[PDB]
Amino acid sequence: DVNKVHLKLEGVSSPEDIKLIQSRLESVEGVNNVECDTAGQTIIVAYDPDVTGPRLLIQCIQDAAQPPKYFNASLYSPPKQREAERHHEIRNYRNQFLWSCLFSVPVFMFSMVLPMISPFGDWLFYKVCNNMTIGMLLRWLLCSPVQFIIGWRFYVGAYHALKRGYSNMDVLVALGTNAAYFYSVYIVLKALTSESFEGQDFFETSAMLISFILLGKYLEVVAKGKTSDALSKLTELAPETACLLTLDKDGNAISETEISTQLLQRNDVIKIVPGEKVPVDGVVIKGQSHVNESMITGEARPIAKKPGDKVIGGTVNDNGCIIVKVTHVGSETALSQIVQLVEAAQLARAPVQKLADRISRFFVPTVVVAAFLTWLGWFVAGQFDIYPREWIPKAMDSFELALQFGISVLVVACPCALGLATPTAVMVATGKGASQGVLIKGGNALEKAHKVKAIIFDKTGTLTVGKPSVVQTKVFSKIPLLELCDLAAGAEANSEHPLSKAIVEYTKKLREQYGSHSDHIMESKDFEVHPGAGVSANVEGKLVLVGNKRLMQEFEVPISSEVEGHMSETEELARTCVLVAIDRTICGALSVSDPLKPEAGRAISYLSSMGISSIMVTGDNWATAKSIAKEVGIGTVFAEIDPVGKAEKIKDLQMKGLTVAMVGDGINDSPALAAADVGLAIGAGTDVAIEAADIVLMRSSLEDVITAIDLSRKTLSRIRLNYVWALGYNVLGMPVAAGVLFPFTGIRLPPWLAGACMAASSVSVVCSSLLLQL
Ligand SMILES: [Mg+2]
Repeated sequence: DVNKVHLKLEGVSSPEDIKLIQSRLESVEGVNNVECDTAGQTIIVAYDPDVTGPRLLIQCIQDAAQPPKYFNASLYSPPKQREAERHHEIRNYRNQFLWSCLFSVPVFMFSMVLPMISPFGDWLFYKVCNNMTIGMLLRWLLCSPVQFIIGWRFYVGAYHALKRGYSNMDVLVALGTNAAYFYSVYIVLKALTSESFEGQDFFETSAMLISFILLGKYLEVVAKGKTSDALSKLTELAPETACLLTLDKDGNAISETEISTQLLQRNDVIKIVPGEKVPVDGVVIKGQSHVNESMITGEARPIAKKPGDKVIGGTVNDNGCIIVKVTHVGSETALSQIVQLVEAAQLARAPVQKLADRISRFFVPTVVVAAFLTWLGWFVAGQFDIYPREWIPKAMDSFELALQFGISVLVVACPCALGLATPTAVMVATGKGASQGVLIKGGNALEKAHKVKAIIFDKTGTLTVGKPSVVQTKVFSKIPLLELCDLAAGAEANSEHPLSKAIVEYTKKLREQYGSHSDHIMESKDFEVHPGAGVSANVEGKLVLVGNKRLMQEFEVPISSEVEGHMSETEELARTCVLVAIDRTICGALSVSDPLKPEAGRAISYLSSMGISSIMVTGDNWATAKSIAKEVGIGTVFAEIDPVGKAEKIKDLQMKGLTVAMVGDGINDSPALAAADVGLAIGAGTDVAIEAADIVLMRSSLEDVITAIDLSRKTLSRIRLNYVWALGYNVLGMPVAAGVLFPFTGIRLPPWLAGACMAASSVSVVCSSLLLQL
């Protein structure tokens, strides 16, 4: 913005308006450079960042607004265009595969079914000049579009492997169509020239290979996962407008209008009405209010801000309008750092080299050498005349038979199920995971999650807490349990702290635990709110004392044994983990804190059983992090870690190998969630964490992590087996294609049971969805 702006005119289609805008901009001094892109109806304005402001430029643009349109100038790009791009890709691949089927299925049918079928089987035998048949010509004409027109991708892939020294899936593995087609053309031409030549064409294999490879590409695009990602959520987290605050106070006149935050500059002021999301980072001039800092800290404790403190863009205040002088804006904001980390992580994942490409790299030389060896062997055997002469078919020589047995190896040795292996395991894995409640967006997660050795958990909503709540209550004030809850609710009647509200819901839970919520309470008078001490309030004229020993002494309440037993670590000194909550008399207290685990302990134990270690990287107090690490069992723990520090930890672990996986809950985790090998998000968390991860967990459960890892392990199994079965019949029929059978048996090669092993291979590439991981 302040550095360079792409002012795209809206509703402008004539160069005269652009020229008027150019003249108006040149009439204003301060812009370093004006790039005049006449073609495109857009203009680039570059100038020194952190001076003046785009508001003057926008006003100058708006001064030229004339009918029939309104001349708006701001950077227009099509947002969430990757969804439409994914639809375009899906339509393109589906229609191309459908066209390949429309040309291949007739070839296969006319080749294999009609010859055996009832009277319409001699229609594709009616001879032409010499021994050219109607069937051969029709198969040629139908298959020719498939080999060439739809094969442009394959030929350009082969030409892209010109001298680079590699054999991808678009090399002879898929170009065996090129050999089969040319051999079939040779057969047809010779039948046109020869007089008996009882032979058959191989047009089936080319069309079938093209169809299966296009199906593999289509299914790969389908199983690639949900449409990339969406960094737009990070920007949506920032406010779109801000209240300009040149209002009354000394050198500030009246302003209250809402101006775009992107248009705000340094040395500006925003007040943020209570209950508003702060636009940009700043330093407060005056004002006391609590903010829900979660972009950096990640927790939900209301941080109190007094005059002279700072503020982080994205949070919401609740205790009044807090005027703030604007600090660093734009690319220097903390949210900007988070965003930049996100796209740096996104444009750093090199796509995994498909095992199909590796095989084809180490399979084409094998096939070519094998075919050449068969050709040489039969050529030698014919030139030295070992095998009987009558073995050769009519009108053929030894060299022709050698060529036949050589090209047979090339035709049979065609993967034709290699591209169908990974897609038709990833799809089934994703479906079964969605059934189990583990939605896995992207197959890349499927292949990279099996080798995960380290996992990194987060604390403020990932492993421990859904929302703060009370645990481990004991009788206090030497009063009945129901009337304990009576005191609790009576004290809560005037306090509205988030911990106090959690006490309200937990008291309601106790009430319904005693059969049902018994009636209601009396109002608490004298809501003094003693600083430091806590809530002191006359409940029906009786003073409840939710607060520490100072509040005990201000009402002259004694001290007892447990008073020094239940805080610090979590349950060591000050009688309640995060609060005090004694009420009027002393007999005990409660244990308001964050929840511990619904299952997390056994999940971590099972993860350690499989060898995957766990590391905790939180952004909370050291004491709580140590407490949780001791409780659940995580050894390594890091506290007060910003998202940048999380990314650095991921980078260090990755540099030590041991492909990592982060389980995230909120804004704090997103940089590491994108920077890890695979991202895990808790469904109960916020939208940005759901978006930034690769394996979102539908139901909030740590056991979903082990389900995902187990699913990835079982899909890395049943995929090497899929590759084995895809190599399978082809590599086992390579000897049959070569000819080692004709010396022993009488059959040379069944024309139908030569290409009709790819169907068996395709059926053998089938996966069952029975996980049962417990
Ligand atoms: Mg958290």
